[PDB]
Amino acid sequence: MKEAFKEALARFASGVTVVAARLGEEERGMTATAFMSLSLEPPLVALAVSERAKLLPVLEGAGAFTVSLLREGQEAVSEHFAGRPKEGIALEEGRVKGALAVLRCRLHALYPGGDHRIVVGLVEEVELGEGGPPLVYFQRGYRRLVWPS
Amino acid sequence: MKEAFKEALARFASGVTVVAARLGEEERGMTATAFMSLSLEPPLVALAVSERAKLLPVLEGAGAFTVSLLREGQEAVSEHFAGRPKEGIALEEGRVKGALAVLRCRLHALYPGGDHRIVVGLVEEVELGEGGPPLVYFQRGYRRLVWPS
Repeated sequence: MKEAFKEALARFASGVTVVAARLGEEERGMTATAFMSLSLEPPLVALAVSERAKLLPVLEGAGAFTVSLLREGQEAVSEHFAGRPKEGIALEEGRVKGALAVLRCRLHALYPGGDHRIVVGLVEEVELGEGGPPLVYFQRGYRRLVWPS
Repeated sequence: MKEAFKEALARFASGVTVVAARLGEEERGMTATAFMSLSLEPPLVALAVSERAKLLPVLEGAGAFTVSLLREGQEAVSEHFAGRPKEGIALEEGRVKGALAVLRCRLHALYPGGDHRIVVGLVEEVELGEGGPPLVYFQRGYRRLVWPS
C-alpha cells in the first residue's frame, strides 16, 4: 500500500540520528531519519517518533532527550537502535559516542502526527565531535557523500 | 549567538525541497531543507516554514501546497526559491518540473514552532520523476551522493 508515496519518501536523502531518553536507570535509544531543525529563537528541533515506539513513554516521562547525528561508518549504531542488535554498541552519557554532534533537549511540545507523534525539543546543550562526512540514508540504504581529500 | 547549535544543524545532511502554494492570483515557491516524513496512515509529511516567509500566508489561505524534491543539478532552482534569483527558473503546474518527486498536499494541520511554523500536509497526489541522485545540503553547501552504491 502507498507504494508511490513510499517511493517519494525514499527519494528524500537525510542524515541518520539516534534519539535517546532516560528515566532513572531505564534508557532507550531509537534510530530516526525523521528529524529537522525548527527554530533558532528559541532553539528548537522536531522529529517524528512512532506512536508504537518504546522510546515515546520514556521520553515523555523524562521530559527530556538527546539527538545524536551519526557519521560515516556508523551503520552498526544505526542498525542497533533500529531494533537490530549489534555487539559493542551502547549509549554513553545518554547519547552516541563519536557522533558528528549531540543535541540535549528538554521536551517543548508533543503534537499529533498520524501514526507518529511530532516531538519538539528545546536545545539546552550541544556537543560536537570531530568533523567529517555523515551517515546518509537514501533509496532504502546507507549512502556516502562525495567528500574527497 | 547559537554558534554551536548552528554548527550541529550544519552537520545534519538533507535533501532539498521547494514548497509551493497558490492563492487566487498569487503563487509562491520557497526552498526548504526542513522536511520529514511523518506518517503512513494517514500519509503525512511535516515541514518547518519561517514565520517571516511570504509563502506562509498563501499556503494557509490555499489550504493546499506542493513539495518538490530536487535532483542533482537543480542547485539553481534551490537558490532561486531561496531568495537568490536565477534566469528562467519558474514553477510549472504549481511545482518544480524535473524534480525527483512531487507531493501534492492538502493542509492537514499547523502548529507553533518558535520562529517557524510546523506545517503538516496530507498527501493526496504523488508525482515521480525519472530516477537519479538527489540535491543534498550539508555543512553550508550543496553536496552530491556517491551514487550508485
